[PDB]
Amino acid sequence: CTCVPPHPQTAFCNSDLVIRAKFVGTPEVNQTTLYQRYEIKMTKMYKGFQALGDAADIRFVYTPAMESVCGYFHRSHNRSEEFLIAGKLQDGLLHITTCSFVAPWNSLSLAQRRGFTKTYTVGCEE
Repeated sequence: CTCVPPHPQTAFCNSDLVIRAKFVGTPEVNQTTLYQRYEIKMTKMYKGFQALGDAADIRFVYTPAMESVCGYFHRSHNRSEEFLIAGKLQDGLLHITTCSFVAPWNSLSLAQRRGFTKTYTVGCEE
């Protein structure tokens, strides 16, 4: 599972939901899910509008709870730390993996900060 950061063209466009957020909840691990969930202070959505049923259709992240899977090892207790999330939806719930484009906005380019805010949903092609 542990792959290398995949082209944002691919991550932006291939993914069916991308948004910047803060983590403000703990991961719920069912014994009989195969997946888990994390809660997050969703700041703004970049990709998902068509899924933006109401306004906020992405406030938790659903990854598989497997061993060889790429869930989402989240190491951040800061509820004021923003983030970047590339991920498609599953019957409603968001899905992500450590081999999906997912990292600190704050680590992004100012241009690719705008790009994701305006430019990478139609011109995702990094």
